[PDB]
Amino acid sequence: ISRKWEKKNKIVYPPQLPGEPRRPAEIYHCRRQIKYSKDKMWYLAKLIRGMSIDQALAQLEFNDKKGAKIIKEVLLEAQDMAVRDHNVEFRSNLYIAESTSGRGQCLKRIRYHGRGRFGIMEKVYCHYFVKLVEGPPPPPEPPKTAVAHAKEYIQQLRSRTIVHTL
Amino acid sequence: RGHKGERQRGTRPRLGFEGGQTPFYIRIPKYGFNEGHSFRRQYKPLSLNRLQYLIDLGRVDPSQPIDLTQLVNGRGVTIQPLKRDYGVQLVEEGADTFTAKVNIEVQLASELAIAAIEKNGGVVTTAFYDPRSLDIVCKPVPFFLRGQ
Amino acid sequence: IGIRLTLPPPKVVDRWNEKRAMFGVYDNIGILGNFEKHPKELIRGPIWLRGWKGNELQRCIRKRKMVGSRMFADDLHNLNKRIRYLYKHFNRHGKFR
Amino acid sequence: NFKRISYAKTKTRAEVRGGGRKPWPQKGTGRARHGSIRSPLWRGGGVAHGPRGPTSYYYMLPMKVRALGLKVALTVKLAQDDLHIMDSLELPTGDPQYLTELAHYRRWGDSVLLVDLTHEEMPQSIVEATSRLKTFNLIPAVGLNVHSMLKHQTLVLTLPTVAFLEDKLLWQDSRYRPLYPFSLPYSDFP
Amino acid sequence: TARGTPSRFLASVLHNGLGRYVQQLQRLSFSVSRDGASSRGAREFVEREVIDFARRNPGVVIYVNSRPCCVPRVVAEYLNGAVREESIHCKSVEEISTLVQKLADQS
Amino acid sequence: VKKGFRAAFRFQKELERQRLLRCPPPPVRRSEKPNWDYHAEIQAFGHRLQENFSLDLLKTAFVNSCYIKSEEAKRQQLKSNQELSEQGTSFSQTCLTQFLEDEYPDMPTEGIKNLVDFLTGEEVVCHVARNLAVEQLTLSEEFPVPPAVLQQTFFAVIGALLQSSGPERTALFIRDFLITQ
Amino acid sequence: LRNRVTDRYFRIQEVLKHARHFRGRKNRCYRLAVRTVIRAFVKCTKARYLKKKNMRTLWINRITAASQEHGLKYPALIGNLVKCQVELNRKVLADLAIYEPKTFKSLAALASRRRHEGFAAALGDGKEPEGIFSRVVQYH
Amino acid sequence: LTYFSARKGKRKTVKAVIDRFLRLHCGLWVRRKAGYKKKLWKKTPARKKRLREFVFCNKTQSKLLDKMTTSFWKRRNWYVDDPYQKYHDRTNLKV
RNA sequence: GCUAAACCUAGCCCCAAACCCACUCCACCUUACUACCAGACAACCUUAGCCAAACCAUUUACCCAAAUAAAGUAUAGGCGAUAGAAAUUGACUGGCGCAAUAGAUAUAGUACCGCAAGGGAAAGAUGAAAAAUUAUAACCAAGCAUAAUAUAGCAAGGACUAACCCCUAUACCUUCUGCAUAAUGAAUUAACUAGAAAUAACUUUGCAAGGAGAGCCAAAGCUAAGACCCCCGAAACCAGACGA
RNA sequence: CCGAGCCUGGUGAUAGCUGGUUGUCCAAGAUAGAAUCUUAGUUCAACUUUAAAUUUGCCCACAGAACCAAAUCCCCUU
RNA sequence: ACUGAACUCCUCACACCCAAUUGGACCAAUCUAUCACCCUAUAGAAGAACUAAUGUUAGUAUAAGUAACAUGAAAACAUUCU
RNA sequence: UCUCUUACUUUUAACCAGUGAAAUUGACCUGCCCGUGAAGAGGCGGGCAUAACACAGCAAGACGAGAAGACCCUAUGGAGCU
Ligand SMILES: C[NH+](C)c1cc(NC(=O)CNC(C)(C)C)c(O)c2c1C[C@H]1C[C@H]3[C@H]([NH+](C)C)C(O)=C(C(N)=O)C(=O)[C@@]3(O)C(O)=C1C2=O
Ligand SMILES: [Mg+2]
Ligand SMILES: [Mg+2]
Ligand SMILES: [Mg+2]
Ligand SMILES: [Mg+2]
Ligand SMILES: [Mg+2]
Ligand SMILES: [Mg+2]
Ligand SMILES: [Mg+2]
Ligand SMILES: [Mg+2]
Ligand SMILES: [Mg+2]
Ligand SMILES: [Mg+2]
Ligand SMILES: [Mg+2]
Ligand SMILES: [Mg+2]
Ligand SMILES: [Mg+2]
Ligand SMILES: [Mg+2]
Ligand SMILES: [Mg+2]
Ligand SMILES: [Mg+2]
Ligand SMILES: [Mg+2]
Ligand SMILES: [Mg+2]
Ligand SMILES: [Mg+2]
Ligand SMILES: [Mg+2]
Ligand SMILES: [Mg+2]
Ligand SMILES: [Mg+2]
Ligand SMILES: [Mg+2]
Ligand SMILES: [Mg+2]
Ligand SMILES: [Mg+2]
Ligand SMILES: [Mg+2]
Ligand SMILES: [Mg+2]
Ligand SMILES: [Mg+2]
Ligand SMILES: [Mg+2]
Ligand SMILES: [Mg+2]
Ligand SMILES: [Mg+2]
Ligand SMILES: [Mg+2]
Ligand SMILES: [Mg+2]
Ligand SMILES: [Mg+2]
Ligand SMILES: [Mg+2]
Ligand SMILES: [Mg+2]
Ligand SMILES: [Mg+2]
Ligand SMILES: [Mg+2]
Ligand SMILES: [Mg+2]
Ligand SMILES: [Mg+2]
Ligand SMILES: [Mg+2]
Ligand SMILES: [Mg+2]
Ligand SMILES: [Mg+2]
Ligand SMILES: [Mg+2]
Ligand SMILES: [Mg+2]
Ligand SMILES: [Mg+2]
Ligand SMILES: [Mg+2]
Repeated sequence: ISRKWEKKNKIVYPPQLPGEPRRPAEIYHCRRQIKYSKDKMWYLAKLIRGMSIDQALAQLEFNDKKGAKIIKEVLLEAQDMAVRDHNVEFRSNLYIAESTSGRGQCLKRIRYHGRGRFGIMEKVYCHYFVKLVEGPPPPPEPPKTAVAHAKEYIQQLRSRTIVHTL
Repeated sequence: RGHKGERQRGTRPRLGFEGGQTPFYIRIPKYGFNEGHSFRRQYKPLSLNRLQYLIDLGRVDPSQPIDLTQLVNGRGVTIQPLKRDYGVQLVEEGADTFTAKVNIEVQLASELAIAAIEKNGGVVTTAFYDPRSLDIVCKPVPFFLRGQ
Repeated sequence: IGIRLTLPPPKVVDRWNEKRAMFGVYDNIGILGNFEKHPKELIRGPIWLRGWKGNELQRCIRKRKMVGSRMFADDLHNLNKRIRYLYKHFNRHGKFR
Repeated sequence: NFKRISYAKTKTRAEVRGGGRKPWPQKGTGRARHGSIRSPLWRGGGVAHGPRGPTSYYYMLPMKVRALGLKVALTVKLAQDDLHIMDSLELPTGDPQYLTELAHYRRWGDSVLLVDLTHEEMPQSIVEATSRLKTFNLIPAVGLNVHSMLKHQTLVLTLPTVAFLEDKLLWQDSRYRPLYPFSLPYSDFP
Repeated sequence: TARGTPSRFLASVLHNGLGRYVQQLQRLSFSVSRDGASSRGAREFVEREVIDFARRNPGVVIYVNSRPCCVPRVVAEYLNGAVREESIHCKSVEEISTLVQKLADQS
Repeated sequence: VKKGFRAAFRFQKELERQRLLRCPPPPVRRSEKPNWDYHAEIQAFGHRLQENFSLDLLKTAFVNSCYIKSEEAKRQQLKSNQELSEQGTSFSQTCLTQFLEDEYPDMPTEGIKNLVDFLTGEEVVCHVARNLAVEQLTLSEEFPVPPAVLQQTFFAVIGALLQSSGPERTALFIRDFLITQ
Repeated sequence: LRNRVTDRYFRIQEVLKHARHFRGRKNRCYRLAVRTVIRAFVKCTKARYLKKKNMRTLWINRITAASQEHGLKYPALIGNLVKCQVELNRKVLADLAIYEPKTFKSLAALASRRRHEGFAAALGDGKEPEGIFSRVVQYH
Repeated sequence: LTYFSARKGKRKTVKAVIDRFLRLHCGLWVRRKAGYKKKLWKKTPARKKRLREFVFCNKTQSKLLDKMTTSFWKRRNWYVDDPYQKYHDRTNLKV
């Protein structure tokens, strides 16, 4: 196996000069060997991606999936170690930077088909990974305006070179 | 190896098989060319040119009676009693430049080989050597190591 | 992935062992010792392979003759089957007849 | 290569255990046809063209060629200043450090092949030095060989050895065709 | 392949040859072994050709480092910050001459 | 486990290469890089520019006030490029002002001042200096060499070549390296 | 298992590095990559001939455009320049069409004059003087 | 044929070839004509003499018989009164 | 960054040498592993067939008492395929082996399958200390995730300022007269998995009317070496056991 | 899975039949026929390949090749 | 008249486009001999190289989060009801 | 049964939650017409069409999947029976 996500919450950074930006806090948490499919954890983790911690906890509190309950427990644990061990001031000043799911170690079990046949079943296990970053949830990327589409077109009508000449 | 068939599969028929035509080595008729080959006697030729060359290079002593032992020790003839060699035959080649008196004992000798030894003034005699005795005379030391 | 992730343990060799240092000695024992021994009598190995080469069929025929009597049963059977297979292969199969 | 006996042997399909039965019917299943699970295609199966038995690599060069190689090796040592004729191999102490300092002062190689005439009559002094030295190897003359002379940078021969080698290596040039092996008497051969 | 590799336009380093030609090769580093059969042509190059090459190119500094090595090599450094590492493993002295002259002529 | 050493060694050199393109090492001065001999580098500088520099004057065209003070601090735990730098800079202004005002006689003075201030500017002088091995021979405190320090060092070599060869050969150098820009 | 291959990785990467810009499983799976990399290298080898042909076609198209801007046709310009003993090729003729239009107008005028002199000679049919631009400098 | 026997690991002769053909030491093979003792009352005397001749073999047939016999049958044989002693060698043979 | 990936040691192979193994107690041929009752029974018979003979029907090498040589000779034989003498001769403690898909099937004849005879596996990896579980280990297959997608087409190539657009281009292997073929095979990754030797010839040494360390060849030969002959697959046939 | 059980062994049965047959690079190279329980194959020839020795090889001109069309054979020059 | 090839010319370089088969020049790794010592050399060896056998074993995909599977109701969780 | 089919219930179904197979799969960025071609084309030529992407339904095609055609022919391949 590989367990590198839990060693990330142990990087000590050099002390900061008094004229630099404050450097937001990063908190890495994860739960391993969850009796769930990674392909359903994906939808839960893509839903809570980029959200505030409180907004994420609301959506997970009212979602209907077993994975939503597990990810709520993991998010609450991560918030607790954020303001317990990584010196985050306000427990609401956090957002979900990264939220993904990985395959776990699974088990193979026979599934008796008819005739004399068999299928091999997978007892699926997954991982859930979360990085919390101190700060307000970052402003979403606004949609492209007609002015931005036109400026891109005219840049390209003006970037054209005479091809295959001197 | 090729593409298919007995060639590529490595299963082509034996040597002499011609596809079913009666083969050449079968459709020629039998004739007794080699009927009693293993019992036919063989005599290694010693020419008078060879004998003179051996004498002149000093590999055979002319002042002593020359026999098959002196001709296998001087290494002028190689005799194989197992290949049915029955000794040495003296042949007429080089009778015209033979100048040497010798007491030679062979197993077969031509009239012109005898004559040349006798014009120079020597004696030629032809003796029979049983195959076992021929082995004994050509290689006398391994017999003495058998010690019978 | 089928490659080592680390270097293998180092393979130190003594080129000056007693065995390496005295390889080849007495290999001219006949021509330098009045032909009383032969280097084929210097060879040490199986009793059916001292001073004789052979191919596989010849080697199998030779071992069954010198030591097939004092030979374990399963390994003798296997030798008999091996001689049978090699007879069929060398006498009937191939590209050159 | 002439004294080599390779001992690597694999099992063929016939000699791996089991594998008698046909695993699954030739026809009917959507699988590849197999007659035995010990076929060379199968994990744990026999080896198709592997090493077989103990295998001898024995052959014989002609003895005139082998003696010629001895002569050539002696000639190249003389021609490249790696030959040192000595009166006798007697050392005043019987000390390896003496022998190594001697070779270093005389600018010999890092390896010396010292050759006496007879194993029985070998000076005790050299038999004491050449029993701890690894690169300084003492051999009787009967043991001289091209491989040893090419492994050793230098070759220290004696004068009795020189006469012995000259006699044994020139008899080959003034020698007949055998007529039986030279272990059996002959008139003029020891 | 072109669609599979980088590309560029024809150029020179600092308008080279407009006012004066400047040789773009700065340094040539040569690692050679004293006892290695791979470094035979490199030993022969250091014994017979490197001194005349230095005399013909005074603007190039040639360092020769005789150290235990399996692959002898030539590191060519250029005025524009470029490094070109080429093996001279098991090459004859004529091929090392040709390679070294080619690095002297390239930018 | 497969037998052998060569593929494992090749794989270790491949692993070392990727670790470098992953966590790239900090940029370091060529002087610390191994194969380096300062006197030979100075002589080769002069010879590849094809000018007969005086070596002591060149060596002082590469010694900045920051090296002096930093090596004094390292001594706690000689002559700068300033005089040569100001001579080189002043000749650069005068020589390029003359070149541009005899080539382009109808240009106003403001236009020739601004052209002289582009060819004697931080970007051009730093580009020319870096591509002619002036950074590699510049003795300073910080690396990469700050652009003002590089400009000072470059015009100090024009000051040196002025003092060593004369206002015609230096003027040909200015032409060949600042007009070409 | 004596003598196994220990460098197969480097063999697979020697093939695979030329596939990393392909799409799908053929950019990483060797059994499909090789089939597509041989094809990318054959296409490269034949695209040399195709590059030469297409570049000549482009030059002819641009020369046709510029000649029609001067009221001339491409066969007229090319043939009458050869008759004027001007051996400029189509690459530089397209280049002059793009970057030196006054030179190209001069060349189109020269070809127009050569064509008019050819027409005058054909109608005259006798022994009028050859025509000033229709004279041929001879080399021995 | 048998390229390696099972008792001595050696090549075997085809005794059919031995009972039908004669090898001269020069490398030539001699045979009788097929049908030389058959239906002679229908054969004319010229044809009968043609059948009574001892004839040589092809290059192909010679190589085939040399492969079907072992090296014992190619040795030189110094028989007492061999009628083929003259033919055991070639004279004045160019290429 | 998940799944993973790496790893040297269990042990094994071929030889040499050497003559191998059976009473703690108790139980065990009955339905073995059962303290304890009127019986008695008793061992010895040429293998055959596949296969080769291009079918097949006589026939078709199978250690039998140290090497070699005589000799693939005499002999035998649908005188075919093939088979094949004798007299006589004189004869220890290593590894250019394997290292977990290898080497024993073996961690074990266990699990598991079969009424039974019988068939028959898989796999393990820290460190000096785990009475140091420590975070500096990470980098590498396919598969995924980080990070869905944008006219058009064997998915590339020529290019290009520009990922696409433009132009050009009928996957591969086998098989065949001829395959883009809508003929075969292939999801993909990792490992495993297929050319064995004679007769001669030729080349290069040695010696040379002789060559070879007995035997054999020799009207320039003889001695030595080098260099050439695959893998999987039936339906069957026969022998002996095990099953109502 | 009984037109003759199953298991082990002989057994690596045999297969003129299908399938498969693993690094790089250069070079020469396309098949008149005859036998054959043979025509799904083989053997000989032809063609092809390599290495040696020697002298002609292709193209071709007059003259020339039977009585009851186009062309060829032969063939010195070249 | 022009366009139009790998034909021909031009600048430079040339052993560098047939199946089966046949000739040659090189050669990855490994082991051994002697070297060499950030990975090589000269030779000797050999289980010496896989995009294909409905190949063998192991991993993971696609089909696919598809087919399919499951617990009578309320309640104090005592019980009761269908 | 049909003319001639309709209505309702239950199963299935679809949506939500949990669990989670199988055959198949060279790679696919996987359109229509006519023509062509190993003779029946998504992929070749000429034309036309064409932002992207789920869910449900259907069975005309992918000479769709399965089963190395059961028919016919061959093999100096088997076997049963007379
Ligand atoms: C489908 N039916 C009508 C059938 C047809 C044929 N062929 C014909 O009549 C001829 N048709 C042609 C001319 C080829 C178009 C058939 O040839 C067959 C059969 C039936 C099969 C049944 C097979 C079956 N197995 C394979 C599942 C089975 O259980 C048995 C059995 N007794 O147990 C069989 O009999 C069976 O194997 C069999 O023999 C069949 C046919 O032969
Ligand atoms: Mg059941
Ligand atoms: Mg095939
Ligand atoms: Mg065929
Ligand atoms: Mg078996
Ligand atoms: Mg299938
Ligand atoms: Mg089978
Ligand atoms: Mg195995
Ligand atoms: Mg048969
Ligand atoms: Mg057959
Ligand atoms: Mg006997
Ligand atoms: Mg195992
Ligand atoms: Mg196993
Ligand atoms: Mg990957
Ligand atoms: Mg297109
Ligand atoms: Mg292939
Ligand atoms: Mg067909
Ligand atoms: Mg078709
Ligand atoms: Mg197809
Ligand atoms: Mg087809
Ligand atoms: Mg089909
Ligand atoms: Mg087919
Ligand atoms: Mg693979
Ligand atoms: Mg039968
Ligand atoms: Mg019953
Ligand atoms: Mg049954
Ligand atoms: Mg077979
Ligand atoms: Mg060719
Ligand atoms: Mg017949
Ligand atoms: Mg036939
Ligand atoms: Mg056939
Ligand atoms: Mg053209
Ligand atoms: Mg292999
Ligand atoms: Mg496969
Ligand atoms: Mg579906
Ligand atoms: Mg359902
Ligand atoms: Mg569901
Ligand atoms: Mg399929
Ligand atoms: Mg086509
Ligand atoms: Mg169509
Ligand atoms: Mg299609
Ligand atoms: Mg649908
Ligand atoms: Mg179908
Ligand atoms: Mg079929
Ligand atoms: Mg069938
Ligand atoms: Mg037939
Ligand atoms: Mg039959
Ligand atoms: Mg049969």
